[PDB]
Amino acid sequence: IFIFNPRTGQLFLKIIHTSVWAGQKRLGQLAKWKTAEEVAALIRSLPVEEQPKQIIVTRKGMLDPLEVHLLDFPNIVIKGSELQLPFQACLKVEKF
Amino acid sequence: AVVNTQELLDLLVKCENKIQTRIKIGLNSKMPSRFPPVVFYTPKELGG
Amino acid sequence: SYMLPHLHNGWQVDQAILSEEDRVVVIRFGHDWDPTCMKMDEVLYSIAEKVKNFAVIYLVDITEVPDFNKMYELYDPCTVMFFFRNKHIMIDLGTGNNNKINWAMEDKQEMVDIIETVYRGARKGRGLVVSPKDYSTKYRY
Amino acid sequence: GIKQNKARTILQHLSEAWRCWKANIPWKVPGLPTPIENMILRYVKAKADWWTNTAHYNRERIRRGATVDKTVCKKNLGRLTRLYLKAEQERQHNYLKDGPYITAEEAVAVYTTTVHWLESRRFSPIPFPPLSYKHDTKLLILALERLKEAYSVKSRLNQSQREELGLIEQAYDNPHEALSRIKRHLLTQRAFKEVGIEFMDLYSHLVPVYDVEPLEKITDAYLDQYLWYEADKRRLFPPW
Amino acid sequence: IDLTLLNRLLRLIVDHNIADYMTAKNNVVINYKDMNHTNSYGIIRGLQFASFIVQYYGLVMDLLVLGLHRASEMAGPPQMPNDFLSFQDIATEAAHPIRLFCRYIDRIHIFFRFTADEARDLIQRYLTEHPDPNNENIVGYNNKK
Amino acid sequence: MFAEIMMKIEEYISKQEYRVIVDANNLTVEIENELNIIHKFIRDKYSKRFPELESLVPNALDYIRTVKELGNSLDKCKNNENLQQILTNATIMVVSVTASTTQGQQLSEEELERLEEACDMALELNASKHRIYEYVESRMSFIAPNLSIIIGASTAAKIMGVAGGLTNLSKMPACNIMLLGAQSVLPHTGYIYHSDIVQSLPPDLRRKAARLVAAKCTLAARVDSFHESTEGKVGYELKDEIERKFDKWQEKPLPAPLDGQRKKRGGRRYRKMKERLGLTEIRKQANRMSFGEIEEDAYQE
Amino acid sequence: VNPKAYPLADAHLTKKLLDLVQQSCNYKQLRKGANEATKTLNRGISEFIVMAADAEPLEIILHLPLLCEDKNVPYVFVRSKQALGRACGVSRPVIACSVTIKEGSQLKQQIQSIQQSIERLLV
Amino acid sequence: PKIQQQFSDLKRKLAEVTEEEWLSIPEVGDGELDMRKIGQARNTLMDMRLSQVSDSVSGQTVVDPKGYLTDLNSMIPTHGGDINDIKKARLLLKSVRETNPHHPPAWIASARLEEVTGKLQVARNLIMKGTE
Amino acid sequence: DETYGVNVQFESDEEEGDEDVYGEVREECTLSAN
Amino acid sequence: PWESEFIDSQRVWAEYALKRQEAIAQNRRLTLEDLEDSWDRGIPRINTLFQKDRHTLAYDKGWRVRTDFKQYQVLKQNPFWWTHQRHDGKLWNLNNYRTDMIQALGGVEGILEHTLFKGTYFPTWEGLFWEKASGFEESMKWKK
Repeated sequence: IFIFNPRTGQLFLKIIHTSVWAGQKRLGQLAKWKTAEEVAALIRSLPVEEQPKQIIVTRKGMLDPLEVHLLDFPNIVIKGSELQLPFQACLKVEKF
Repeated sequence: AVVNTQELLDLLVKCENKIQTRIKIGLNSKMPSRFPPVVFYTPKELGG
Repeated sequence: SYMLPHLHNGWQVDQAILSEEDRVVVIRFGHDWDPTCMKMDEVLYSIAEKVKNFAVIYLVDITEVPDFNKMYELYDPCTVMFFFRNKHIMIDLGTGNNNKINWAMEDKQEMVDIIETVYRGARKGRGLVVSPKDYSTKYRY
Repeated sequence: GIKQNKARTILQHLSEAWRCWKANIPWKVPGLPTPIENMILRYVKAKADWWTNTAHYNRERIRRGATVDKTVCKKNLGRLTRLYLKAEQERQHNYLKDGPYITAEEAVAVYTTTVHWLESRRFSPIPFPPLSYKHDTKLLILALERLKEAYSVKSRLNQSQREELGLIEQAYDNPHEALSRIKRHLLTQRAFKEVGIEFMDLYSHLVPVYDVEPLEKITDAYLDQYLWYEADKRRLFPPW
Repeated sequence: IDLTLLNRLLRLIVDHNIADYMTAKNNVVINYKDMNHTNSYGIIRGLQFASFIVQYYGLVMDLLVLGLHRASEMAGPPQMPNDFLSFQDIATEAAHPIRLFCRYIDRIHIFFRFTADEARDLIQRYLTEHPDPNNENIVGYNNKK
Repeated sequence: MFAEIMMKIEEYISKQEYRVIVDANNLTVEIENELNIIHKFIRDKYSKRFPELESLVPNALDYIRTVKELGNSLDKCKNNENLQQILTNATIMVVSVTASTTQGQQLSEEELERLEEACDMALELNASKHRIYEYVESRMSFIAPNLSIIIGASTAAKIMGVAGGLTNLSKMPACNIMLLGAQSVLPHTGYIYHSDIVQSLPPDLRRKAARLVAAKCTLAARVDSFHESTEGKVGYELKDEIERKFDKWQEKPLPAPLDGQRKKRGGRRYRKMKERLGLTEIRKQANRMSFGEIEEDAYQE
Repeated sequence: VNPKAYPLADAHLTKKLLDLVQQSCNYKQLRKGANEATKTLNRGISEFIVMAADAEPLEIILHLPLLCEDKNVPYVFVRSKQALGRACGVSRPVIACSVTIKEGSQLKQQIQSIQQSIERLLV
Repeated sequence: PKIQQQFSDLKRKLAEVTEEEWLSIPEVGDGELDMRKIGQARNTLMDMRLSQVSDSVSGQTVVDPKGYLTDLNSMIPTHGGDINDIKKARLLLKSVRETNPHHPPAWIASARLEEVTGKLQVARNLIMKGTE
Repeated sequence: DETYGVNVQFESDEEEGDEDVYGEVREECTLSAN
Repeated sequence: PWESEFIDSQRVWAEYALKRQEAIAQNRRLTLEDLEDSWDRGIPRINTLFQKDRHTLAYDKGWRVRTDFKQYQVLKQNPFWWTHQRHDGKLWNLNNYRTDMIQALGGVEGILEHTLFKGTYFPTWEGLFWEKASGFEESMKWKK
């Protein structure tokens, strides 16, 4: 999960293991809500001064689980994006 | 065959008034005078 | 001739109401030979060990115990009154009066839900609960 | 000396004898003394005659159109279901006593009329479904879709109905283990499980409604779809 | 529906193992809440293939009702079969009293046409077997009220 | 073989080791299929006289007695006291009905006497089988009483013989006496799977029941490898235990409506507690009705 | 007890016996049951057999002494089947146990000492 | 009559029973004509006559259940798969080929999973979708 | 090419009206008594 | 009316037969643009030609006797015992019934004057939705 701050450049990239979904016995009914719950657990981890109030999803099938998993934070704004940003290029660089 | 059967048209409005009367006595046990049809015949999307 | 217990004077009734701290004292005020009380006692007998975790059922003869006739207005053949921790639990059934049942319901599940409603509203503290049905119309079609 | 002891037990004996009469099952308590047993038998006969009469009277009341409530119809339908199954069990036992009602020469007359028709029609008989039958997955999908259509918006199905849904979606998963199981049942299964009955209470008449065990329902539904497809294919049923 | 006769009749049209299954499926225990009986005479009518058993047994009883000759005239030849109310020829149509026939599930509708001769010969055969000196045939006559 | 075995049987019953017992049991369970051979011969030869007695009397010995009874003359379905000893009055009624219309030609005298001696040796085989049965049950109740009480003395003699006596039957485990007498018909089955007391139950109730009869009779076998319980009380007790388990296999008030204390702690277990049944639903456009629009066809519901 | 239960282990020997049977249950060297003891006697993989004198009837394990004389295996009777069953790590009574040979397992010295001690009991 | 006026006879005969039989009342916690046999004989008569006629009816189909079950055991897959994980991998490779239309091994893996199990025509339509 | 490293996206797609995708009409011994 | 349904079914499946043979002449398939005038028409509906499952429904023989015999298997009484939506199509259309009903009761806003809609102070009724059984217990449909 690439959580990129435009302003502070702090990229929170969460590693998702192979064993999370190699033997999960589930559909995308785990997948959408799982990436949503893990980015929400990142939000719950950070203090309130560092929590965002505007979250932009690249892929449009995630803002509707983000509405559900972030009802503990109604102060934040979950909008989609018309511009998609190639963060698979981050995968292509050898370090990440 | 419904439009030709007058007994069925009488029975149809009798059963329609029976369903509406059960709705009305689910609203209030005192049977009203001049109950509006708008609560029955409004489609379910528009609340009825 | 019932398996339901009977109370034979005013002391047995008032101490049977005061006996329970966590169960509804369901008291049928009527005569065992009355057909209305016979059907109501059939309903109370068929649920007496169903609702035993939260109720107790007592039968009271009006001729044998006549002191509650004026205060509780026991002027119908059967009345079924509900008490919880000495408080008389009234029920808005829709019949017009809330204090007693005063007819014989034939559905035993409706009596179970009325007792369960009295229990839920009485442990919450209400002296008046609302029945989970309206008994103003007999619902015959 | 004994009325706190036995007055509840003999009431349970009364209600148990009445439950055993309503079920057509034997009620003989061996430890019960035969004058008390004879009086319970008498009570059960009086309640039986009243119960039959009030079931038929309440049914003429309901069927005539007289205004009843839900518990009277529900009670009446239970009474008539037990009475109709007493009559049906008597009908089955009359068939077992009085033989086949159709005579041997009457049966072979009906049978030779059928063979002369099916020879007249050049009817090729419907074979057993072959192993790589071209349409067996099509007929299985139609069978399980038909069994699924029996379930609507009653978010609450019981153990057997959701177990049927599980067997249907399992036969959707691997249709060929389903088809092999169905053909194994069609070849070898001759003893089955108890078919549940109840009665759809239309108020004019009781319609029987049968709940078959769901593995048998899947085999029956594939067999139904197969035989109807092949009989329409072979024109078994003339257009009348 | 005799399940021995139904077994033998089904063995004509289906596989013998299919027919043995369909007959053994109708000879099972039928169970209400506490009570149950073995259904040995009739069909169970809520088996999924009971639609097939009923239409096939009804076909057999249509061959009883129509006869093989009129059933063959109504179904047509097997090479070019007729549709519902149609014959090959109008002479084939008028070659019997039974002009039309529609079996529903269990309801039969048989349309007959008689001449004066055919009708009065049928009436004379009936009143030979069931004589009516009282004109007592009008009483139990169902009408459409 | 019948002379060699059954004259020894006659010598041993006239006196009132165990190889004669096992040989007698193997003889009689070969007698039953030899009687099937004789019965199928009689069925083929008599059906020209009566092609209907196979379907009406399918029992082999009753068929043999009723075609020794009748022969050419189907006059003896009328007022026949001798046929009433063989068949039911229902069966006598139906064979009289179909002897009125037989569509069958008469036999020869050589054919009738050939069928007559075939039926007579068939009754000889049946009475010889029952003589062997009585002797093997008597001598097996003396040799192994408890095993004979549990399983049945013929099957007791079979599993005593193929194991090699009692003193080899004791020091076998229970898992081998189950497969004792084994060999596409049923696999991992012994002589005590095809016993009458293991077939006295539904077909899926069978295999487990074998392990129940194999174990306890093994105990019985050990109990009569030494010579205690000569009266057979261990066999009676264990057999009561067997069919008690066979009959064992064969065929609260409402809670007080308190509310929950409540879920006051969250996440962890509780999210799995709801992920079972009350999980992450759509929460949008599945619980909604969309006030203005009609999205479906209007009254489809 | 039963006079045919012979030899019978006294209290110190049966304490050592049940502790060795418990250790063999832990080391997976133990076969519980008269049929499994009969099997491991027939396969010849049994170090020694313990049995229960309070098995009723006793003769359902009394074939096991004879097997222990035809396989040269030491056999000994414990006082009661309940203590032996608990010593096998099962709550049910077990009337006959087979402590079996394993590939150089660490109980072989204890098993040898108990073998030498329970072949002194039959005297 | 009234009810106890019908039960009076049984009440007076109920007075007969002894008190040894009163507390031993349990609670509810626990010639001749065989009517079956003549119906069975007539049913075997009818089946016998219908089989007498059915011997003359020639073109009837019947498969051997032994040979047909042998051929059903001959068609069981030895490499069918693990059906829930087969469905899981079908869903997986479906999502691969749907989010990567221009990846060749996505279409190859989808059609190979649909040729190792199931039937082959859906695999053939999947590769003719993949080739274009 | 190896192309090792390729995203997947599990979605609840393919919701439609159950009619045809492209709106087209896609069309593609005997008994004897003796 | 049924007489209208049968003459339009006859003439519309006649039009389908001629359109089908002229589209087999043109080697193509019958699209939605031809057979759009025939749409809610025909006793097997023309709708049923454009179903995905249609080929599968070519092997569902005897389905009408099956739907009649569903009354002995399903306790829910079927009012459409005689038809199936799959095979015959939807033999009725009450969309304009709903539109003319809304217009007869006074229009949308003439209906909504009988409601608490203006008490909600929603500025228009167009972007709104209900919450079918959401309530105050967050639904809870599933509970003991």
